[PDB]
Amino acid sequence: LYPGEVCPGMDIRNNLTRLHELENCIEGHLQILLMFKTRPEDFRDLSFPKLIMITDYLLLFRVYGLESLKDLFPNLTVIRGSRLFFNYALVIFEMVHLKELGLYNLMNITRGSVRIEKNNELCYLATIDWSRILRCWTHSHCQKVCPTICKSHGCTAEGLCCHSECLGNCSQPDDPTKCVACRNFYLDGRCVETCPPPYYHFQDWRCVNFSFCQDLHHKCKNSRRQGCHQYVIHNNKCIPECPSGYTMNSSLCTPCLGPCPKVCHLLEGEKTSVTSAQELRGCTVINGLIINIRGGNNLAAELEANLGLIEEISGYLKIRRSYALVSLSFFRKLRLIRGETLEIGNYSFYALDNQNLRLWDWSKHNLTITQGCLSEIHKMEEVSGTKGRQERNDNGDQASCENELLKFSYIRTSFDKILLRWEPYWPPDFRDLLGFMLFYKEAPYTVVDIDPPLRSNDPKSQNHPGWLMRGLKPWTQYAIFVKTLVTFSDERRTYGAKSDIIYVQTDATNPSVPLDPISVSNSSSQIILKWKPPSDPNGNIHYLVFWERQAEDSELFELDYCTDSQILKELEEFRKTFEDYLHNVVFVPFEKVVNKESLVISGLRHFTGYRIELQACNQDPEERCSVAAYVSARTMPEAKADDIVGPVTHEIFENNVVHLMWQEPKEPNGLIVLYEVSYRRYGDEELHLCVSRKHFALERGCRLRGLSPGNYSVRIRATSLAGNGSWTEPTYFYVTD
Amino acid sequence: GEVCPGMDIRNNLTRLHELENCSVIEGHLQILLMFKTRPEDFRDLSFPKLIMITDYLLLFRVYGLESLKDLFPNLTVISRLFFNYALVIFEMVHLKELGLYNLMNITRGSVIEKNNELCYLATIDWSRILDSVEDNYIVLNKDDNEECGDICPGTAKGKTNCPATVINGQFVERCWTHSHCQKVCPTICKSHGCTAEGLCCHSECLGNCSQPDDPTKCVACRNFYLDGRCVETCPPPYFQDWRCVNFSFCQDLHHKCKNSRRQGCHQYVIHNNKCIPECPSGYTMNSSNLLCTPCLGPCPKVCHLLEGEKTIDVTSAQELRGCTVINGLIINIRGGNNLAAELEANLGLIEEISGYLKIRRSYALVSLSFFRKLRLIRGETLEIGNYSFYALDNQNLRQLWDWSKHNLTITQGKLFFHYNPKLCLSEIHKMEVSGTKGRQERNDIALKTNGDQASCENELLKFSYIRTSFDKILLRWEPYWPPDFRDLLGFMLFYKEAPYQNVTEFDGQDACGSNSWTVVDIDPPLRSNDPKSQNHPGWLMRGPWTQYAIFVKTLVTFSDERRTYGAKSDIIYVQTDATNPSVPLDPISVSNSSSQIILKWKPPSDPNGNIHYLVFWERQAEDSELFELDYCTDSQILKELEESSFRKTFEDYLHNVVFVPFEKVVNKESLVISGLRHFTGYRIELQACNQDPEERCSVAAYVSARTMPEAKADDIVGPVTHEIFENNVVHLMWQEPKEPNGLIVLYEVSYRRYGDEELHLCVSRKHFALERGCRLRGLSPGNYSVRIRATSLAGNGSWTEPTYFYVTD
Amino acid sequence: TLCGAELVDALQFVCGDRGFYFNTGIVDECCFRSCDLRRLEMYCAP
Amino acid sequence: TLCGAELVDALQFVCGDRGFYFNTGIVDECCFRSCDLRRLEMYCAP
Amino acid sequence: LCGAELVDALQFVPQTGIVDECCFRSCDLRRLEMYCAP
Amino acid sequence: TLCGAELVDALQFVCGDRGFYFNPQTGIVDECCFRSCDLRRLEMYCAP
Repeated sequence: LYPGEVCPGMDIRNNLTRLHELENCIEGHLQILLMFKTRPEDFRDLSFPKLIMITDYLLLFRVYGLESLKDLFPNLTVIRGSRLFFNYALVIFEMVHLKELGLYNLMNITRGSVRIEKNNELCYLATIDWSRILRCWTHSHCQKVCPTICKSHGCTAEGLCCHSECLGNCSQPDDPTKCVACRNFYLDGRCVETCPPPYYHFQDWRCVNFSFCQDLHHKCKNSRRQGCHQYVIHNNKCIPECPSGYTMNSSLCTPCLGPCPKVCHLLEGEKTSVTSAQELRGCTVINGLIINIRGGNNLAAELEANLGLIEEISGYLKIRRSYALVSLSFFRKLRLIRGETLEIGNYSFYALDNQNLRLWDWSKHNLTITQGCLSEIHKMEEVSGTKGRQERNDNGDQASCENELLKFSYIRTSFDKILLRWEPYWPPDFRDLLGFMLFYKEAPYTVVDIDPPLRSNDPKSQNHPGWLMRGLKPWTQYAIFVKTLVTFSDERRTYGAKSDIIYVQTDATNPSVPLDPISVSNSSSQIILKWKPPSDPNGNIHYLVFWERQAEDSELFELDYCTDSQILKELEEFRKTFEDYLHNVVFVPFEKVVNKESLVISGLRHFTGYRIELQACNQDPEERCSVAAYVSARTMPEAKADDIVGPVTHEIFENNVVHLMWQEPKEPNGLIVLYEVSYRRYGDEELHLCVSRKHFALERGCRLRGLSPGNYSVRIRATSLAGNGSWTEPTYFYVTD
Repeated sequence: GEVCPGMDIRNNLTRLHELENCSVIEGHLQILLMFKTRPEDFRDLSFPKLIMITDYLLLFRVYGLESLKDLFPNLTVISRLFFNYALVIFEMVHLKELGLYNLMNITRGSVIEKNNELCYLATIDWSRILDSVEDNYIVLNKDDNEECGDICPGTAKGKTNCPATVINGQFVERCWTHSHCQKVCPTICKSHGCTAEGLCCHSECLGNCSQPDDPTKCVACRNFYLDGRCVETCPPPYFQDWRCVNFSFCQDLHHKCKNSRRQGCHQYVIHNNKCIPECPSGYTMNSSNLLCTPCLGPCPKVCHLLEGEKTIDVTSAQELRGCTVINGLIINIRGGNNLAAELEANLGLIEEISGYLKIRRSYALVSLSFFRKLRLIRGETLEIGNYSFYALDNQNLRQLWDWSKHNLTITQGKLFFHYNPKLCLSEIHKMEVSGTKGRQERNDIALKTNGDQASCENELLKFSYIRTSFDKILLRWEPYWPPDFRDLLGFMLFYKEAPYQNVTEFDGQDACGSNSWTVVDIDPPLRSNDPKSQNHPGWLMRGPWTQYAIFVKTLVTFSDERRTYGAKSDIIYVQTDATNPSVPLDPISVSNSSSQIILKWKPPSDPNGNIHYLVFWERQAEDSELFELDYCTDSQILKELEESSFRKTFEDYLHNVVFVPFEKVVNKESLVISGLRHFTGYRIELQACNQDPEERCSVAAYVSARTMPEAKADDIVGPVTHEIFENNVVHLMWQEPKEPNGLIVLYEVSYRRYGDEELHLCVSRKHFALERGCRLRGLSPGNYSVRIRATSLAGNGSWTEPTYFYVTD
Repeated sequence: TLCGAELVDALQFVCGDRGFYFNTGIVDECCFRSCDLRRLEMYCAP
Repeated sequence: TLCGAELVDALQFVCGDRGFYFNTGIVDECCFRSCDLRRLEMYCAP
Repeated sequence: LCGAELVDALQFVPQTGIVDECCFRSCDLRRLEMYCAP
Repeated sequence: TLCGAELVDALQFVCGDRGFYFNPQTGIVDECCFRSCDLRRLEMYCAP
């Protein structure tokens, strides 16, 4: 349930005078800024227990005095993050006094991230985990990591999972009404999946009938000086603005007759935050674009959901310092840059110092330019067409390069090395060959430079150039190709040759030991051995397990207890100008488990140790099984093993002598070490005696001497490694005066 | 003999016969393309007349020939070089040995490529025949892969018939063709040993000779040679070098080409007592006696190149050498070797370049100022893009023309600075005095790729405090905050042990992690708002009398619109204070007389620096038992800079979203200590004391020595007193030696009856003391003669006078 | 120039009890170029 | 079209016992662009 | 003399209040100045 | 005793498709020029 009232987001700086507005209530974010001229005293008489759900982000910055947010937000549950703060939905910074979090009822972050840093007072950072949210909170609170059986719905104190439409927590489990937070959407008194028609969707969390947005629309119509938003209904969703292809009759988003792309004339005409990609998400005409995504984080994918709808940019595109980029394919729907503005040097496209940009797959791309490896430069030069209309003045690994399809006369791959041979493409003057460069890297989904082989005349055998690639995982597929290097000529075009990329998967090898095995004795005769599918086996993949009985310790049977060198090398090779210049002068029990990681080993004794060998096997005629790992386990002991059957026999002699004989347990808990004999006189206290195995063997029982006259009762208990057996039947006897 | 002008020889052998009659070549000698001729054609032809090569000697792809032993058995010495080498023997098929044993000196030039059978290549020590081996480089050949049985003469018989020399840490015998051997060994009587037969060679005469003192007996000559013997300078009456030739000799040389028209010979002239091929700059000829003279016609020496561009990969320069003007230049020298001393030796005379300068892929040289009096690049011909200067792929430059004094002018053209990884951008901004800042266009620089590994830091830090009082040093310096206080990401302290003040920025570096430099990184210090006190960052050494050197660098992440340049501190030398010495290095004391002990020791190198030695001597007491015993990576740098920029941008973002008795000896390690007993032991303590106001000694080394005894000091003087009793008891008493050798331990008493044999008895010290002498019992009646000898620890004494005693019957 | 953690102190010196006004970048006028007193005091609440 | 030593390996095949002519060079002629038998005949002694 | 030089540097610039810090983090001279200034 | 080229040819003949890894003279060429060679060592001289 939602037991409270909504409030649009706010920021508060001055003192602790305005924060009291949050006693009763968010449609947004809460910012607590510049709280520098107060003391811990003002914060300590304030709380906000009603807050149960906030949408976008939560920020506290430059707040002096507060020791912790414990008792600030004692009931808040989840942040969705329809908007985000620089990839982040939660930022608290420069807290000279915040010592711990106190956000124990926190459950989920739907989108974005969290940024907490630079607090000379904050602690408890290592005891909180962000995997569950997008271990403890304080010295008074602990993380409520709900089990995966509850997924994202939430769990209760007894462990019962929340309702499917419940998210994170629930005032009563399995009740969409009693949800603390809805999984997807909310109706007036019940969390719901997808907003029954009448209540269209609202900020991906609410179901609202016409009244909500309608009111909002009237507020916007009556507002001529505030940047509110005119929400419209379409696709059963009330949305801040209709997407491209739909228009307004001012009487629901209706499809447009003529093409109506959605233009975005951003201010200042030049813009460099996933927040920014979040505004321009859904644009089609950027009426004015940069890429400075730093950090190296994989973000363009999310930007793919933002820039997958753009069509034409009315200004230059620059990919500058884009240390994080991987491609430019995310301009899937961009069509043609508008010749509206350029850059210095007329670089309407300006690439610079990228760091992981593995461009479009132009086998299908038809992107067009209006104004403004070399392989791809030539691909753009002909295919995209930066030729003719523009003059000239238009260094790294990989970089798919160009030349002319070639081939490979021989490929070999068995375990980790690949033999590659090919026809030598001798250029029109095969002295042009500086040397072949073989290219190869890992292809789950590396150069070498080869001096040109000593050419022999005739079409006879030449010992064709080739190389051995030295690096593969024994199961991973790899991509390999060759592109040559021919010396450029003054009046003779010579690009050389390139080979088509070939994919090669080397054959599997023997596997390796499985990961994280446990040998937990689930029963007195069963042991569950578990493991994990290892990543080391380097090959395809059952698992093979043996178990062997282990004898007990012998000592227990008798113990008594009673960088320039590279350029030097590439420049020295005298071998290319000395000869060339002088040419100008000379011529003037076991089990295998398939696709599973658990095995219930049976046929085991109650208190006998087992040494278990385990390995992996990638096939079932000769075993290539993996390395053997040996663990030790012990099954659960049984109390009936050490029990003694029948009473205890005894003989009496007149000289205060009692001989005692009893039956040894037939199948004890491994081995019995001693026996305990307890005797108590009639009306007196108890006395105990220990009889070891050696003592029992030598005395043929037990001898009691010095017994006082009168009645006595005796019992016997046997002691084993696991513990002690059941006491024998009491036996009465008499000692003569 | 005749001075035959230079010549070239090809597939046929008949033309070679022209070399029989001439003893000197007025130019260059080439033998090439000897394709389908056989060894029988060459082994029957010899040219011992030829003595001189002035320009270059070369053999290439000659088939059938085996060596130059018979071809030039008397080619003695090799002006216009071939490439870099006087003997260029390239791509030989059947040749095996060099054979130019008489070829002794090539002061200008050097000497083997792709000869699959030519061996005995690196066995010749070229340091003397040629000036600088820095130009010499042996490459792929037969001897490139070691498969030769290099057996030198006499080595089979075990006789050192030929000299042996040491290079690169290995000392081995050297020989030319296993029948003859080296012609370059002693220089100024360095190695020699035998040379011709058994004697060294003096300085003026070069390698090999029959007698050092006599220049005539010296076959070779180092500097000059009169007709008969070497001379320290060529006398007035009487060559291109190493020799002296009369005035008419040069007159005949000049007249030879005056009357003969050959393309390749040279009008040899005289100047400065020398028979130089051509007159120097500003000098002309007017026939007469053919002496080069100046005139009021001052004209520069101009090289008129046929090829257009003398593409410089050392004879390119040499053909350019002597020219104060070049009427046509590109430099592509590699290897990393400093041949530049040669280059200025040749190009230093260049004062004008009609064409343009291009410097591509250059790796060998290190500085550009070797164009000492360039002063002009006319640039009549230019590169594509109209570049009067062109620099590209320049992977070893460090310094351009130091414009502090240079006043170069460019007639026309532009400049080209691309991929200048080790070039300082300050130098590029320094060329803009040249007058090249304005003119028509401006295409001179490639910004980003200039200064990649090296750079040009502008700001110096005023180093403040240093403390080296012990085996550790504290360093305190000024703290520097850039305009953005974040922009300084630390301090790159650089230091390395510098024995001498010749330290520069790099001092070499190894890719295997064996870098000479020592580098540490200091995080920037905390700061306060008030500039009154700044916690100056410091550092401390990890472990002294050697000299140490320190120079500080910063670390700043660059920004597009920021002027960030980092900071630097100069190299500074500091040394520690005094440390404790080490023990005298393994001393030993041996008694050099009955009353002296000589001690010797060594200077311990554990302490290094200014060095007295203290020598204590103390007696050792004698053994007690002797008195009682009975004797009878950029991959992470790009990361770190990226996250640093990211942190600064995030913080400024958050702000933009939040706002609006002893003896001592000095330096000598031997001593004699006197006044000692004959047979006692003295323990000597050695203290090496590296300081002399309170002298600081080290721990001590304990040695000892026992003086030699004197056996005759144990002799007993006088006879032995004797008494006789009626019970056949004879008592004997003697005298203890005054100065026994250590301690007397026993006496030997020998007695013999008249006409009978001898008998001996031992009386120990205990026996002597107990009996107060020696008593003999049971002696038979008659006359007896007895003598007594003393014995000490050192040895035995001498017998006393005989004593006669009678026993009554 | 004042850059970074100076500003939080710097602005307080010009803002004080008045707080800070709300409802190019600031670091640009403060870090990139020299910032006088006027721009600092403008950011405070009037 | 030849390389290095192979260039003279066939050039002598081009030349033979004819000898070699003696007394934008061959680098521009037989190194970058294709070199055919007719032009190698010119270097051979006529 | 290792500990000797250690103490030397300390004073110029040994209990559990600084041994734990020296074990947890690396060496710094600002460390030796800030734990001697008071 | 065998020369370098002959030794490489023999090891290639023994190996087949394993290629050749010449072994820098301290390797197989030194031992062959001094002692004998067998088929139980070439596993280290094969082309990787």
